[PDB]
Amino acid sequence: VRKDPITKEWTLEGGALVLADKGVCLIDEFDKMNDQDRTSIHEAMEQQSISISKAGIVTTLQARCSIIAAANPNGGRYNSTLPLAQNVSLTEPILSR
Amino acid sequence: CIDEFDKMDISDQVAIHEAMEQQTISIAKAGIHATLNARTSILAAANPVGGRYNRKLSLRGNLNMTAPIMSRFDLFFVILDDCNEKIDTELASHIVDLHMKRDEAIEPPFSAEQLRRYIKYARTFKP
Amino acid sequence: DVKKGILLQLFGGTNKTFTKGGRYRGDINILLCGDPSTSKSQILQYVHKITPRGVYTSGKGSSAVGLTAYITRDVDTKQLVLESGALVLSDGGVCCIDEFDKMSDSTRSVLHEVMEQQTISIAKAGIITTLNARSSILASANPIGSRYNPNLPVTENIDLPPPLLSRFDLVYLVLDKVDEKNDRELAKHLTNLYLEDKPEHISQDDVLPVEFLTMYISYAKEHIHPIITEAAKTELVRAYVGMRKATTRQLESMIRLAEAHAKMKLKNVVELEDVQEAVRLIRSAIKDYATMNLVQTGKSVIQRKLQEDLSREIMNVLKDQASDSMSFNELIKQINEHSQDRVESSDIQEALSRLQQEDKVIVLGEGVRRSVRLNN
Amino acid sequence: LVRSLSPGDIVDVTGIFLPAPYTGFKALKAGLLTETYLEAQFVRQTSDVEERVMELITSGDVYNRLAKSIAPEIYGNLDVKKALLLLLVGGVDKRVGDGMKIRGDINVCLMGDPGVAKSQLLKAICKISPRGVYTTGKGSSGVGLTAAVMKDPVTDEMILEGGALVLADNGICCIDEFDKMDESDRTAIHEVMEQQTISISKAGINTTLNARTSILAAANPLYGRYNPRLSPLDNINLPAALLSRFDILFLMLDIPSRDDDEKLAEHVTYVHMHNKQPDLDFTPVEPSKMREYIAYAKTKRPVMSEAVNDYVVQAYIRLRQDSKREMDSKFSFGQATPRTLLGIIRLSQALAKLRLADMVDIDDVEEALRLVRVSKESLYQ
Repeated sequence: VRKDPITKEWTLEGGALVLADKGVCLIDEFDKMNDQDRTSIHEAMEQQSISISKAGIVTTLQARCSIIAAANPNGGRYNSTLPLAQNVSLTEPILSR
Repeated sequence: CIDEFDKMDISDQVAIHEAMEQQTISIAKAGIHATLNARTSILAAANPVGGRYNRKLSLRGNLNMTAPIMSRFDLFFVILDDCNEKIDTELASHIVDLHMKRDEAIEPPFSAEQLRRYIKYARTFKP
Repeated sequence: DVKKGILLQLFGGTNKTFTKGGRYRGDINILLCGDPSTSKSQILQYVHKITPRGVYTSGKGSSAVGLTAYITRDVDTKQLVLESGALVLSDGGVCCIDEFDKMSDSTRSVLHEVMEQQTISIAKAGIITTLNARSSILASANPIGSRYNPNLPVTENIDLPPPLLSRFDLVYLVLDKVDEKNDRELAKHLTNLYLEDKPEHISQDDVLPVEFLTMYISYAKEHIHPIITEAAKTELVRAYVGMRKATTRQLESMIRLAEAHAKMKLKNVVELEDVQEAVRLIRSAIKDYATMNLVQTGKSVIQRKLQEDLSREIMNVLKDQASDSMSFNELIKQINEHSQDRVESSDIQEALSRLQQEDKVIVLGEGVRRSVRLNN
Repeated sequence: LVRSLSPGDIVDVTGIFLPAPYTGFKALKAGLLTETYLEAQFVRQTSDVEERVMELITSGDVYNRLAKSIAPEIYGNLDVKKALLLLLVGGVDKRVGDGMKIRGDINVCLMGDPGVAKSQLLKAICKISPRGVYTTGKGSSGVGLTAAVMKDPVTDEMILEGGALVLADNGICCIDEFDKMDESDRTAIHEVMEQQTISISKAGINTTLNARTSILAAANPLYGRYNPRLSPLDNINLPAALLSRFDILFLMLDIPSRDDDEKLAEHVTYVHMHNKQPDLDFTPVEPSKMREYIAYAKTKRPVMSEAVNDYVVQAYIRLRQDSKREMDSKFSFGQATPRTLLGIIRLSQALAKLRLADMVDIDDVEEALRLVRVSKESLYQ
């Protein structure tokens, strides 16, 4: 929730998830995702609900979206015979999700 | 014709996306959220990493920067300069004459205005 | 030779519109550096004095905008009014730039446009346009030293982008050998006046024109249009050949410049002669280069050398590891160990990063640098 | 009569003094006042006194005597004072034949902190010096030094009202908190080291004023004080570009010393204890008659011996030579740039004028040197 373009009353907006609640969340290049987001992702995947405490407003939206993700094996197509978790960047805890 | 994409540093790679994508122009300053499609040819450029690094070094990563947007590029002509002082001489002459204000008979096999006109023609055809 | 190269800058080049475009004008951009108090200021003073359209500016007293398009509120009519910044004004004549090395990075972004284009395109704000400003560039700089110090890469020792560097037409480098034996003489000159306190007999006895100069300059400007014909061509080439044996622009320079020389002496065609000194003058910064570079350092033995040994070792410790990973530590260890060309563990870290990121290497951990697999 | 006038002018004006009706806040006026005005019709911009000088002269040692006689109020630092003397004296400038001029004047830096009451000196000079002006950084605004074009009354209109430099020009200008003056100030000053030069292109000002002032700079070292572990120019915040301009940088640093501190302590006890500090025996010079003798000396315009010229040269080579032989840091500042030379030239040129000279004897030179070596190198203690 942030100040709108210049002057209007300050509008609380969702990430794609709450938007896609019960819909579907389509994203790619998580390797390209800032941890700032990454926490959000883990949070939803875990709780399936998005809590928001700022500024004054404190809530939890419920995003029911299913996760669909395209990603880039770190560098080379097949990074390694090494397990994919090795063969790719993203964190296994998230991955197990 | 975007010179020195290098000076993009890290901000334009963001741009390449829509650019390479729909050339949609996504704008929300929140004044509005508006995607402006575009279609524009890419006449593009950058320097190699260390000067002309490309010789032993692999182009990819000898070019470096464009990350995936790299993958968005259909063609590439690598330019390196080795003197055939034959050739060196050649261009040398070429230049010189050019530098000589006159007389340059540098004239295109086809007339240029004629060209642009023709260009109009070629667009018309749809192979 | 300074005073000379300048003099040419006064006579500089000749404008050529081609059929259309063309328009190399006569422009020549000279830069000069050295130990400070060189009078390096004083000159800019003199030229600025002479130059009808010239303007003198300080580094950092500046940014890319003040040179153009203030677009201020007129406020006389309570209007907004487009105000030519410094450069548009300076179109014609020359520009006097203090503290070039010190200019804001935002600033001088301007320059590349100017220098190359010789014009300026402002799409900004209410009106989008490309305005032409054609003017000569005289820039002053202080090596970091501020004495650039012996050896070093000079090209380093000057700081600046080696490209933007390369852009400047005339690269003048000033230095002091402590001719004893000079200081004496200089001190005689200097020590004069003295007498007279009321300004009199500055350089006497020596022959010099005064205002006749100004006029002469004017006329020569107006009435002269030199053309080099064929003569120059051959030697001219052989020169720049020896040079690259360096850049084309060097040639280009040589062209415009010599054109000033024969412009002086009122030659409508060039002697193949007078190109000699024309080269020589370039050979001066080179003769000032005695006592591009970036790449040179950066090739093995510099960076190619660097990464080469790097990979080499990586391969080695792999082999000796039964192919297991090389450690960050052992890496750093053998790499400073074979000692010689001094691979600093930071530099090590950097090049390593390069190969890995180049997928010329594949490795990881905090204090754990495993090995690579270069697939590329 | 229009256009004849310029700011920072000392002029005798002749005009009939005429009122024009005005008052303050309406609730503020009994009536009628006049608020008045002035009108301008016309503008005008060594006999037995040599005796008064001769009192000083005949005593001799006028350089040291007077040296002492400057601000005797403070204990110590006869060297700096001696400098201040020449600072007050100046000379001889020059013009080049075309001609270009060369100042012509002294530029003094006073380093060190906190104490010295270093300012106290500045107060002194600005007091004694006619056309001296005491200022501080935040302090005197840039527009304090610069002139605004602002209408003036009675006559008309859009008046360039100058300050500081323009105000005190042909006479010294005193700067305090010199570190705190920020930047725009720093620029201008950097420029006015061209002497005779201030230029305002802003808006309704195309004019370039001539400032003849002399400059005295009091600043505190980078906090807190002169880290000896900090190199020179490390402990010193300022750019050499300006430092290059500064002719005399007196760096005043304090290492406590039992013995002398006794001495100074006594001075300070005697006065206040006495209003009069100097006793047994020093005759300090009345800044009045002092100023007189100064006037008389200022007339001299000495000329240099070729020999002094030569020694000067040799020494100068020695100077640049050792200065660079120093090479990297500590120590320093190098390089003894020509301006070092030129400066010393003006310096001896002044010392001579204390002799009233025209001779410019080599001793005056060697003195200027001793002074020079003296200014810095205090870093070694």
